[PDB]
Amino acid sequence: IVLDLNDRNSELSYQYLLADLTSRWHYFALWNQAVDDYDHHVRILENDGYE
Amino acid sequence: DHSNFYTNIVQNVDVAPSDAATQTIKLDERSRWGGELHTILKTNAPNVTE
Repeated sequence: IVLDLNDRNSELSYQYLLADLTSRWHYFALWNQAVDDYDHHVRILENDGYE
Repeated sequence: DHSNFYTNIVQNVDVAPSDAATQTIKLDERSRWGGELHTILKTNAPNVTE
């Protein structure tokens, strides 16, 4: 049955399917459903200085 | 090696490369088909080897 093609991406379609169903803030440890995220104040890095 | 190799049989120079592949040569479902095989080999095998 499985005639898989190199043009198809079987990965990254499951990544977009899961973002449609549920949120990506919860850490479901069965499927290792843990979301890659950068720290928001490290990429953009506001420089408001010490108090 | 040339023992295990994966070839493309479509020979289409119009749509190419890697899109000549992934397309299938569709024989008809109405008839049961049959293919004659005609091979050509070359080798360089020594007498004593591992």
